[PDB]
Amino acid sequence: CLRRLFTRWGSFCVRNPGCVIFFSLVFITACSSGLVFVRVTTNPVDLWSAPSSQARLEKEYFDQHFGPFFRTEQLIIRAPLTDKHIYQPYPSGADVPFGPPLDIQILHQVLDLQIAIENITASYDNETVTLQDICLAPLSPYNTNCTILSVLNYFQNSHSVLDHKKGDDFFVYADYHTHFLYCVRAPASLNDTSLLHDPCLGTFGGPVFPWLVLGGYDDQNYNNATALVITFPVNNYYNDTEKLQRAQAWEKEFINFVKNYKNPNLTISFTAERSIEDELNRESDSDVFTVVISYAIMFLYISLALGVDSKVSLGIAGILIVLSSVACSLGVFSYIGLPLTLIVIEVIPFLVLAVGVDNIFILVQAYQRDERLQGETLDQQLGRVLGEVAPSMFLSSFSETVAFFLGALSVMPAVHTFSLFAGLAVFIDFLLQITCFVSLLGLDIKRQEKNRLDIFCESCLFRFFKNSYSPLLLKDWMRPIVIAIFVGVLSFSIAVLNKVDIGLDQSLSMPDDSYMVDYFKSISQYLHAGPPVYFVLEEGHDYTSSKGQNMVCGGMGCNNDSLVQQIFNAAQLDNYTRIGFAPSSWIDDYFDWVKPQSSCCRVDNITDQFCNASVVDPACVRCRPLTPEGKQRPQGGDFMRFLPMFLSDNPNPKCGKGGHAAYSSAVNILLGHGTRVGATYFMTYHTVLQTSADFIDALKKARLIASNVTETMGINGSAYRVFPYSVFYVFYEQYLTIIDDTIFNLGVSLGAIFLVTMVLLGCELWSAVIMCATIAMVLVNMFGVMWLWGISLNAVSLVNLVMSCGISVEFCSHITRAFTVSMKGSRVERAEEALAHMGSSVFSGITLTKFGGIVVLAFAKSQIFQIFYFRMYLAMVLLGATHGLIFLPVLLSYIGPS
Ligand SMILES: *[C@@H]1O[C@H](CO)[C@@H](O[C@@H]2O[C@H](CO)[C@@H](O[C@H]3O[C@H](CO)[C@@H](O)[C@H](O)[C@@H]3O)[C@H](O)[C@H]2NC(C)=O)[C@H](O)[C@H]1NC(C)=O
Ligand SMILES: *[C@@H]1O[C@H](CO)[C@@H](O[C@@H]2O[C@H](CO)[C@@H](O[C@H]3O[C@H](CO)[C@@H](O)[C@H](O)[C@@H]3O)[C@H](O)[C@H]2NC(C)=O)[C@H](O)[C@H]1NC(C)=O
Ligand SMILES: *[C@@H]1O[C@H](CO)[C@@H](O[C@@H]2O[C@H](CO)[C@@H](O)[C@H](O)[C@H]2NC(C)=O)[C@H](O)[C@H]1NC(C)=O
Ligand SMILES: *[C@@H]1O[C@H](CO)[C@@H](O)[C@H](O)[C@H]1NC(C)=O
Ligand SMILES: *[C@@H]1O[C@H](CO)[C@@H](O)[C@H](O)[C@H]1NC(C)=O
Ligand SMILES: *[C@@H]1O[C@H](CO)[C@@H](O)[C@H](O)[C@H]1NC(C)=O
Ligand SMILES: *[C@@H]1O[C@H](CO)[C@@H](O)[C@H](O)[C@H]1NC(C)=O
Ligand SMILES: *[C@@H]1O[C@H](CO)[C@@H](O)[C@H](O)[C@H]1NC(C)=O
Ligand SMILES: *[C@@H]1O[C@H](CO)[C@@H](O)[C@H](O)[C@H]1NC(C)=O
Ligand SMILES: *[C@@H]1O[C@H](CO)[C@@H](O)[C@H](O)[C@H]1NC(C)=O
Ligand SMILES: *[C@@H]1O[C@H](CO)[C@@H](O)[C@H](O)[C@H]1NC(C)=O
Repeated sequence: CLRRLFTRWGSFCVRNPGCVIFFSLVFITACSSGLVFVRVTTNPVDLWSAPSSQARLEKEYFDQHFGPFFRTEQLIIRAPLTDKHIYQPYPSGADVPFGPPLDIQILHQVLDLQIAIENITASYDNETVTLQDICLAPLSPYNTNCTILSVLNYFQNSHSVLDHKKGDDFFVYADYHTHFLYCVRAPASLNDTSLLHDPCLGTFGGPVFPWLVLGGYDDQNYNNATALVITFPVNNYYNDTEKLQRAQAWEKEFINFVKNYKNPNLTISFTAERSIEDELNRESDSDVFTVVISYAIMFLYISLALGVDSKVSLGIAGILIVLSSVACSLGVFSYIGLPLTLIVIEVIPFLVLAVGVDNIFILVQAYQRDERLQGETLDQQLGRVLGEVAPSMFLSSFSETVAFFLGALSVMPAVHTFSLFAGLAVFIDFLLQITCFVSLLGLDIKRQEKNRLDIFCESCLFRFFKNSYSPLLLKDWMRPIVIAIFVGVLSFSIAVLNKVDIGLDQSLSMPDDSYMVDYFKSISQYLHAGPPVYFVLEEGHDYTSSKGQNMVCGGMGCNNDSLVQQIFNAAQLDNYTRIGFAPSSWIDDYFDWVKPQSSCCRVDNITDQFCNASVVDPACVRCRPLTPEGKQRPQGGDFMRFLPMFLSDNPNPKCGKGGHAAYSSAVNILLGHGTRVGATYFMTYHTVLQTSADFIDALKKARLIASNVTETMGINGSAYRVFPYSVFYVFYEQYLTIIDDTIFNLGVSLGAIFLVTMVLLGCELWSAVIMCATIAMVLVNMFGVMWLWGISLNAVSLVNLVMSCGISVEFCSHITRAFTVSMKGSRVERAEEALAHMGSSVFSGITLTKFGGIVVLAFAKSQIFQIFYFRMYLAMVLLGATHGLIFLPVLLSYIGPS
């Protein structure tokens, strides 16, 4: 029935093209104003997760816990121009070798670099900002020393303390070797056992553990460390931009300072937590010219290869109609308020250009092959061609729009934002193609009929060769061979289906030969500990009874399966349960603080005030009596009576490290009638983690210790849990269920494609099943290609897969319709008619995107662009072409109905 409205509409547009072009331009500039209005695009690193996800919400809770995770400005450092040197102690019999950067002079130089960074000045708001302004100092205003995890903090970042040398002027009883080999064994002691009782604490960033500062060593022999680590953590507020961009300005200042540091005895490696965003922005800028020149080639082909009489202005007009559809959909979607990811900016114009050029060429070459008959007015020729061809363009474009508009049902944000734009852009494309471009075609027909230079204003060469191609490869000679080869290759891709990869390799996602590739190679080469993991026991636990404490605490007196104990046992088998070390426990150190034996806690005679551990007043008595009931862990109120005193005491040589030092932010204290210990974390670290697989494993198993511990706890219903949080849990959680999301997405596509292209084709089941079955072949073979060229299954590749099928509809759909409706007496005859009539046009929506999908590789060296976008575009152009224009005519010659 569509042929009546299509025909009288073609005659209407041919009649009065002014109304058509004018109105359609009111539409075009109407929607395209939202492009200039909102224009908002999203680039925050939240692009790889949907809100209200598991890891996303857990990130919220940890963002009330200790707030945001700090930004890490790190330096992996080493000395190439020094050798080992051996320490022979006096006089006890043993020997300890010392690695290359363990030489004292190299340590001195590293301290010079460290002090050079310690006062680095950046200017924000025409003001002054140092590292002291942005670093996180735990203690304030007492001891605002910046947290710096370097080995030199064993000597308090001071040369005069590094050059202690107990011993007469011949023998050495204790030098830096000794203090080092004692601190890396008890790095929270304030008194060395021998050397003038030097402290192993630091300019307090904290008790410096040797995994955060030493690398390349072996097996608890820290004395052979081949590369030191200097970690400046800096506060990283998420809900504030003044302080954030302050820290970022200082970070690029740091990056430039390290890029320009002359020291022939050192080989550095560095990273500020703004390095990856800045280096990705830098990365996707070298190949923009190459994309533009690709589009230049494609537009040129569209201008010349249509049909000094040719269709140049026509091709330019169709190009502008496609771009008007793109900017129209972008305009309306920005109007309503929609972020516009870069993936969309890359995938959308290629798609809308392929579909638009396909419909354009179908219509134009549909008129060119057509011969009028006697009294044919332009209404009754171009309305006839429009009624003859428009059902195919409408079938394809409509199935595509309904399969892309339906792709945005999933939760993955990239494919969401993409598929919306895809749907509306293809629909507006078809509308500006059936309304405006028809009245644009009749006018070039008039121009060519009046004989005025078509640049200044039978069946050509290829219809011949298609007519020669069909019978040779459609005879019963070839007819089985095609099913043989395509079913065989299909089975091959089914074989390498389960053996395909997942994730983004860190070093390849960077412009090779940046300052970041060296960092990744040298953290795989040296470092011994990954990003910290915080084990959050949510608010609501007791913490104030022997039962409640035995559920949580570790070591002596507490249960076998408590939180700390389970984290520690999992730290034993660190190469499986990705968790590296024992957990920094707040309650375990609190119990070793209020000890009546260790004089760390003393309260006044009546005033009940905490007594500074260095005080001297005979009125502070025991916080807990040494009565056998007293010399015990504080159950009940006494707990809350002394916990805030612990979370205030700063390090004292007559006591420990104090609670303010490390656990002041690790323990939330809610003053609600009258004191409680809600929402506390236990911190440890995360082994290696040098590939996407490693990250996924760490996520799985850390959450496994989570649910596992929460099981061993007496949970009243499900109130609170014990979840783990690291920096990366939000980004590598898509891969936790990408396959279920792939299967679904593509699946829904092949459903929509199946529904429309079956009801649109006269409720004919077999035409659909054959067509979208061939498209399923396209996608499975596409996964085989993914295996062969080694591309991954992330959000980008999945988006390009959905779009890949949506573009395969443009190959198989037109042929399927052209065969389904025809009155030839044979299956083979209708196959030749369909393939010759439509295949000659479809192979002009192919050659342009191939000749662009060649220059795409030509000048673009970005590994992500060359491996993902180029090889996939190529894969779906060649794969789709060969599956719609080679196999499908054979499968239809076999099972195509009559
Ligand atoms: C990394 O450091 C390890 C520190 O323990 C070290 O083991 C130690 O190796 C030295 C080698 O000089 C042994 O010193 C030995 O020197 C005399 C020289 O004749 C030998 O006869 C003896 O074996 C003597 O022990 C240390 O004794 C040894 N330390 C211990 C506790 O056994 C590793 O060899 C170092 N490895 C690397 C790759 O650097
Ligand atoms: C998990 O893997 C770790 C490395 O991936 C591994 O450390 C490596 O293994 C041991 C240290 O335990 C050292 O191998 C050493 O074995 C004996 C002592 O048991 C000594 O003769 C030598 O020190 C020998 O080299 C490796 O040097 C060490 N590698 C590095 C880079 O430090 C862990 O031990 C593994 N943990 C478990 C629980 O298996
Ligand atoms: C925080 O660090 C500074 C230096 O970074 C410490 O200053 C040192 O003070 C003691 C004197 O009592 C000596 O080690 C040196 O005179 C200083 N060292 C340097 C490098 O200047 C300061 O004491 C630290 N603050 C606390 C509370 O420990
Ligand atoms: C920064 O401070 C250090 C001492 O902490 C000093 O040696 C250096 O000259 C200072 N640099 C600038 C630019 O102020
Ligand atoms: C900052 O302000 C001062 C005077 O207020 C001016 O002299 C200086 O040029 C400003 N800084 C920059 C970078 O323009
Ligand atoms: C601990 O170190 C200090 C140095 O400040 C020293 O005075 C004190 O005697 C040391 N303690 C012991 C028990 O040696
Ligand atoms: C390290 O380099 C400095 C200057 O670059 C030089 O004075 C010193 O001698 C060097 N030390 C070694 C061990 O090469
Ligand atoms: C803790 O001890 C019990 C015996 O009381 C034992 O059965 C259980 O396996 C232990 N837990 C772990 C994690 O080994
Ligand atoms: C502290 O108070 C008690 C009250 O029983 C008193 O006996 C004691 O003398 C007081 N402390 C001093 C140093 O006087
Ligand atoms: C006790 O400690 C605080 C800070 O730790 C310090 O300011 C105070 O002076 C100390 N007590 C005395 C009596 O000095
Ligand atoms: C959790 O794993 C531990 C092994 O460490 C075991 O004691 C406990 O039974 C597990 N929880 C459940 C619900 O199986």
